[PDB]
Amino acid sequence: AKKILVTCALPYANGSIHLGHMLEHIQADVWVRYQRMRGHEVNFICADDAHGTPIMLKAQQLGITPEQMIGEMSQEHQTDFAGFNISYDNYHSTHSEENRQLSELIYSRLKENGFIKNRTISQLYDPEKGMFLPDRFVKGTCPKCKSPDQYGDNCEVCGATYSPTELIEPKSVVSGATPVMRDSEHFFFDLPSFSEMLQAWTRSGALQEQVANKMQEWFESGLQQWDISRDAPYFGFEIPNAPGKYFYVWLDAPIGYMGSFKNLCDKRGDSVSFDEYWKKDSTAELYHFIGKDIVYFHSLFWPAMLEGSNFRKPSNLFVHGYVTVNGAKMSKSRGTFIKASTWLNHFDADSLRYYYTAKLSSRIDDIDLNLEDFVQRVNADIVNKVVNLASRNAGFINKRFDGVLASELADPQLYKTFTDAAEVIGEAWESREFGKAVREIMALADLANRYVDEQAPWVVAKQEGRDADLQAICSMGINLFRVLMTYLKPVLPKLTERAEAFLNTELTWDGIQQPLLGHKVNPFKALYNRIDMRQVEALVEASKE
Amino acid sequence: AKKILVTCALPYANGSIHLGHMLEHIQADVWVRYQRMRGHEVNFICADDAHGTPIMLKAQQLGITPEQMIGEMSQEHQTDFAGFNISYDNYHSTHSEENRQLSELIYSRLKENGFIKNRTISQLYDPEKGMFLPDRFVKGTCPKCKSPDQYGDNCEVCGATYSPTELIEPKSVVSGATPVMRDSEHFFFDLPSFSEMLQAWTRSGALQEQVANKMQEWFESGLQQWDISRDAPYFGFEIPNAPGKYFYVWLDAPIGYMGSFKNLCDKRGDSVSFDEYWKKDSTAELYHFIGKDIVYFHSLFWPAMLEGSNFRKPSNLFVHGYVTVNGAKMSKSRGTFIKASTWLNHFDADSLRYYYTAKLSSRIDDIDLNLEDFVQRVNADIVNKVVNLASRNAGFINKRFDGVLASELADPQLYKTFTDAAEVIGEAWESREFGKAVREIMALADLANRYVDEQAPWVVAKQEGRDADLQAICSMGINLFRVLMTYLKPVLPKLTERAEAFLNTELTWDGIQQPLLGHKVNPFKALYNRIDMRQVEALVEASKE
Ligand code: MET
Ligand code: MET
Ligand SMILES: [Zn+2]
Ligand SMILES: [Zn+2]
Repeated sequence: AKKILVTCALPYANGSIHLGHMLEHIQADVWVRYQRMRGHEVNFICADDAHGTPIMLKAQQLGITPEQMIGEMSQEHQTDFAGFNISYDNYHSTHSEENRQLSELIYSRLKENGFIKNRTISQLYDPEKGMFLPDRFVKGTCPKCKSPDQYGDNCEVCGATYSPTELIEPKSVVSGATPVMRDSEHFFFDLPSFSEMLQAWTRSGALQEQVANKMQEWFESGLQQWDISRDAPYFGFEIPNAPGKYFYVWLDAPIGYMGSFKNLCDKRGDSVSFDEYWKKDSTAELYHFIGKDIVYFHSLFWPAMLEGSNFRKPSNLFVHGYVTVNGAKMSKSRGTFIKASTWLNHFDADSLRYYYTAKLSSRIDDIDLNLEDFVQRVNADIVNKVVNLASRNAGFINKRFDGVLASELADPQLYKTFTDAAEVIGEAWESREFGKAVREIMALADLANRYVDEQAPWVVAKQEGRDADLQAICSMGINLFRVLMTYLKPVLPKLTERAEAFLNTELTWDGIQQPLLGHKVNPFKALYNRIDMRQVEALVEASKE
Repeated sequence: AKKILVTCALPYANGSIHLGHMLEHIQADVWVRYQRMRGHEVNFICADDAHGTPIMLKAQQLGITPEQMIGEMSQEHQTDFAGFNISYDNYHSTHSEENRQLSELIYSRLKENGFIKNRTISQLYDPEKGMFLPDRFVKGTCPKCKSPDQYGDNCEVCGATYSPTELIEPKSVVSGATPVMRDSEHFFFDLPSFSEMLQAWTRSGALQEQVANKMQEWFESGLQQWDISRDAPYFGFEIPNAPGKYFYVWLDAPIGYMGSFKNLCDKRGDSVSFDEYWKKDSTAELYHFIGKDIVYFHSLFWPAMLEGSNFRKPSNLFVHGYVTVNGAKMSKSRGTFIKASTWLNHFDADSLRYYYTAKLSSRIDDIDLNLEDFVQRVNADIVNKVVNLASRNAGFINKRFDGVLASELADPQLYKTFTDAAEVIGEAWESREFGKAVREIMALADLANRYVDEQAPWVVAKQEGRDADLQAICSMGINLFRVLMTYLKPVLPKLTERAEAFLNTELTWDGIQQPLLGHKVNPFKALYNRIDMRQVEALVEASKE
């Protein structure tokens, strides 16, 4: 029924995808896949965030154009996300003509509407390289404890914090020259002019309660004008009419969501859907899945930019917490800082997808990848509860009954119990209460396994003229599997494909109301194998390096 | 992909085909034709129901063998159905060796399995003719109001109902002798032994909800043993080992479905498909299209007979309501009791096929042939919405562009809108929501006609060096027609043939994904003409007689 546009945050082009990213893209993909199952028109959009000083400097160090470097990271990123079956409809780039034209448009509209201010500021500058320095590119000795080689606004030996202008004997991280303070004109977005609009939006009840609470802290501290320009030398979009000035990365980044959607419409030759989704009167829904470190940009600057440039604002923001491994922030030294590519050398995508999904909820809370629990959970739930219903029953059907399932359900009441749960489960996928959905699905799997145990096919199989009873029991367990794999289809796309090939049918949400009767099933290899702690040790060792 | 066996009810051999029959055979044929379009192996089976007392007596009155009479009605019936392009794979007879052998088989299996009981009953008998009389062949004076010449169990002057044994001064309709009560041994099928099986089948959710509800009324009233024998003199199959006893027509009639399929396999030299479709372990589907007056036989007696004789049961029953003309039951006196042969003297088959299809749905509801609406609908939808797309555009292509269609689509987006609707439309044909399918198809036809109107070919045609624009517009309307005629191909077989000859291509469901480009089309007579109320008055007058 509805038209929905969903995004994940745009990953920086200067680093590889890691499990932190993966939590977000998996969360979003499960939700998107469920929405497609319910018949909605869904557009899942992402892109690399490819601008900024860090990127410019990285390319220079490497001796290649920033364009070449971002082109390489974009392919690396898309290869990893494809390996996790993240079902984007379009994956584009913030460094694109669509994003350029939209950034220029929104800025001009903001400026014509009075929201752009000019003010001179003073910042540390490298006279040798000939560039202003962001804080992280200034180093020197801490003014408090006199420890040398400290970077930016804080000291990693005494913990003091200070403006980098307080550093003793400051040095440019780029060239080693001594930086000096230099004036520069900057352009500022007048966020404060949207305060009332944003406060109303905050109290709507749409946003998560935790996000709303955070926003009240930000209004209390006081909204400020936002510096949205950077001087040359920069890798980004040049500001119209302002030679040597560029849009700050964060101004163009969220416009990249629009740019990626415009690109998809344009490649499809679709001249109507861009305005249908982004004009102020849209009836389409717009959702952004993001992490808690970037909520300020998506909940205050972004909606204000859209309002101020006559576009619709987000229908909701869906925020998730950080990932932890073994309970702690990811650690390079313990080998728990794991890239997405490295993960796929050791385990399949489905396992991590399942694990994260079993833990996620509609709140913001850190999600822990406990590696010991990961093995125990995947083996218990996937191999032993869900896939077991197929693996314990298929052999008999294929060997004794020519792959044909019985003509009637052995236990129609039990089947109805399973199809009756569809409403609560789909409501849980829809409300992002993933943990709740998995708990309902696994309680059904426990009932189906109890059913099989109470019928004892391993006993019926060796007894007298009980061929009919065997076929009935085994068909019954295979239909329960059909239903469970339907509920899990958003979570486990490749196991789902294997189950559809076995069952000789695509799984649709409504399809569970018609059990498979007098139906041929195919033989199969092994639908899902067990994993073990040896594999996890290998993963951790590979990541240590 | 699948193997599907479809039937319509077997028409009695003692009456000509009328519009009531035609509603059913058209419904079924549209569904069958759609299933063939999707690549399934389909077997559409029917036959005449040729046994029973009414038939025996009719033949006697006529002075010809019952075999001669049924042979004549069979040809009349097949001629009418062929005139409506009802695409049977086989049209056989209940009076056939295949049906005899199968009836004898099923009865013996039922009897060996304990389902056949013997009981003596008493019935009115004609001592002069020497035959038991069914209720309709007894006449006399109503015991309540004393009105003479009343037939059977009810009085057409005071409305009373009674057993014909209550009639005053009873007379045989056959000879005029006074009937007397006489005993006779009869054979009974033990329906009640299948009650639990039938209740489970009822609650499966397969059957239409309205049918399920009706079945609960029947279980509530209580299933009874079914008298399946008739004494001699009879026109039917004699019961093995029971001289002078015959199977009741209704016992052998549905076995006729099997007999017709066996006949088709045997004529094809196919020794495997009979068992592949009728054995208990079949993976083929079996569907019976029937009317609501015969649901008791198809939903209770039939599946019980098949179970009891070790054959598979129906996959589903598809039930339709009655036909009405001008809102009322068909009336001989108003000339609304219309034979199929008479219809074809006045109108083509396609028109009635379209009209019924636009009204049908997946429920049981009477279908009204409103004659005024019939004219208005066929002219509006067939002539003016669908055929118009071809008739308004072909002339230009043939006269100015040598019958050649443009090398590209003028409006690729609009075309994609049409090919994107294929899923919902095919789902509507498949679910028997015919009315919904036609509504989607006509909404597309409205869009295609709007397209042509917005391009105004009648204006472009008279202007400057706009030959290219004209060819583009006209080719575009002809491709939209291609797509619409594809969706309607199950409904309008002869218009479809005319459209394929014009387009120089067979229409296939997948074929719409490749528009006709740089392609030669042929000239045409007139694809479909308008009809008018004068024709309907003629039809009504002819039927009055
Ligand atoms: C428009 S979302 C940009 C997100 C940013 N690249 C980061 O990874 O935090
Ligand atoms: C096996 S269906 C028989 C139908 C019956 N001849 C009637 O027309 O009602
Ligand atoms: Zn310090
Ligand atoms: Zn009376």
